[PDB]
Amino acid sequence: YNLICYFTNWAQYRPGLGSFKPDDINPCLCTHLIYAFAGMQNNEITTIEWNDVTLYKAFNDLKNRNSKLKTLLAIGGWNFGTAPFTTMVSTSQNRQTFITSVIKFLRQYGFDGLDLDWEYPGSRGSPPQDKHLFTVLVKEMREAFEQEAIESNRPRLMVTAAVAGGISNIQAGYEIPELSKYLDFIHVMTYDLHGSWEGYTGENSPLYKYPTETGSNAYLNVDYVMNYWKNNGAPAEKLIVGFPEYGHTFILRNPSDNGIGAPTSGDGPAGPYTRQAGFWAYYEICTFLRSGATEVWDASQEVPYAYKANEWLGYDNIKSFSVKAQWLKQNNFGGAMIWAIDLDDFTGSFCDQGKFPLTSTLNKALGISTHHHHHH
Ligand SMILES: CC(=O)N[C@@H]1[C@@H](O)[C@H](O[C@@H]2O[C@H](CO)[C@@H](O)[C@H](O)[C@H]2NC(C)=O)[C@@H](CO)O[C@H]1O
Ligand SMILES: CC(=O)N[C@@H]1[C@@H](O)[C@H](O[C@@H]2O[C@H](CO)[C@@H](O)[C@H](O)[C@H]2NC(C)=O)[C@@H](CO)O[C@H]1O
Ligand SMILES: [Mg+2]
Repeated sequence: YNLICYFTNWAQYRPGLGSFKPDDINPCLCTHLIYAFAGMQNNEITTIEWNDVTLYKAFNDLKNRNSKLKTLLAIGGWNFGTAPFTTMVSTSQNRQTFITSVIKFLRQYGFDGLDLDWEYPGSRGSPPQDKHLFTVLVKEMREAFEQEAIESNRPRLMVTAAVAGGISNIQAGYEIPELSKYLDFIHVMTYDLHGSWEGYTGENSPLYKYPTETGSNAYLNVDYVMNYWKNNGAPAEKLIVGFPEYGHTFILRNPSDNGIGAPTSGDGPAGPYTRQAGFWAYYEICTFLRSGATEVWDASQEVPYAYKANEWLGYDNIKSFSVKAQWLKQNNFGGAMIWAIDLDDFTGSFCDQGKFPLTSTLNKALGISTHHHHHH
């Protein structure tokens, strides 16, 4: 199994003990590290932070303590939008400009591949032709990477993609059978499945549907999304399940109405380190739990929720990570990806569960480390 861990180049700006840079990563936890994000300018890949070149070196230097570790550079992300991708794929010339720039960039800075994070072809303003043009891009990139391996006499760069977990976006965006022939791995974003945007509480990454859910509400679970990809053309061994190391927050309209689906208002509270409404890192979650929040196991969906006064949190913990890791193994998927390692309790000092409690859970369940060949 693979354990793919995203690192974010803006975590460095978080205050106090929230600040996270590549040297804070345990090089042995994951099989692949993905650096989020590069940008694009004039159809060419580019850095975005003033110190990205320094961070790239620190990131790829982690391989000096793990001979099997591979790194990838992710381009795009949610906040990148779609227009630069639409322009870049619109012509063969723009695609070749981009592909050529990617090859030079990855080889110069020490990356083993590119993770395409266009959110999403065919949606959020991207026009319908982009569904097929995304496949064209990925095919041309895979073939260019194959040719560069021949020409440089090196193992070829990998091409992966982070892909939508919402069914409407999947249908509008991806020619799944053709894409799956060319991508090395498909990182399915099986999270952000519920949140304050809906106006009621729900879980961020439930494994299964809630018992009353029907129709399109019943798409909003890991099981359905992963099987949607599998049964529409993607091989299970290329499919990677998304695991969030954060939760979504809500304000209950009435503190006494605190189950799944209870009405909420506004965008949800922000945490002191991540400073974004509706979102708490796992280490921020532990601070909330320890202060007396009521904890509930959502048994049908295999995830926890918690609430205190009018604050409600849908999240993941060691138990839910364990259940979902068992599930992905028993369904023959290729492994797990985590968004993001800088949101785990990396110092071990917020949750009293050891360093990297969530990431370590997956490392153990997926057989990533050890193979010590004796009783443990
Ligand atoms: C691979 C992946 O998860 N890509 C998306 C991420 O971009 C997104 O994280 C958000 O990234 C923004 C840049 O696009 C940052 O500004 C923001 O702080 C960060 N976190 C958020 C929005 O909560 C993740 C989050 O689930 O999901 C994907 O959409
Ligand atoms: C299943 C599905 O498509 N859910 C959508 C959510 O992804 C989306 O939330 C946003 O997700 C982005 C992509 O990961 C994050 O970067 C972004 O922070 C997050 N927005 C908020 C407020 O948390 C929501 C809202 O746009 O829509 C759902 O339909
Ligand atoms: Mg068929």
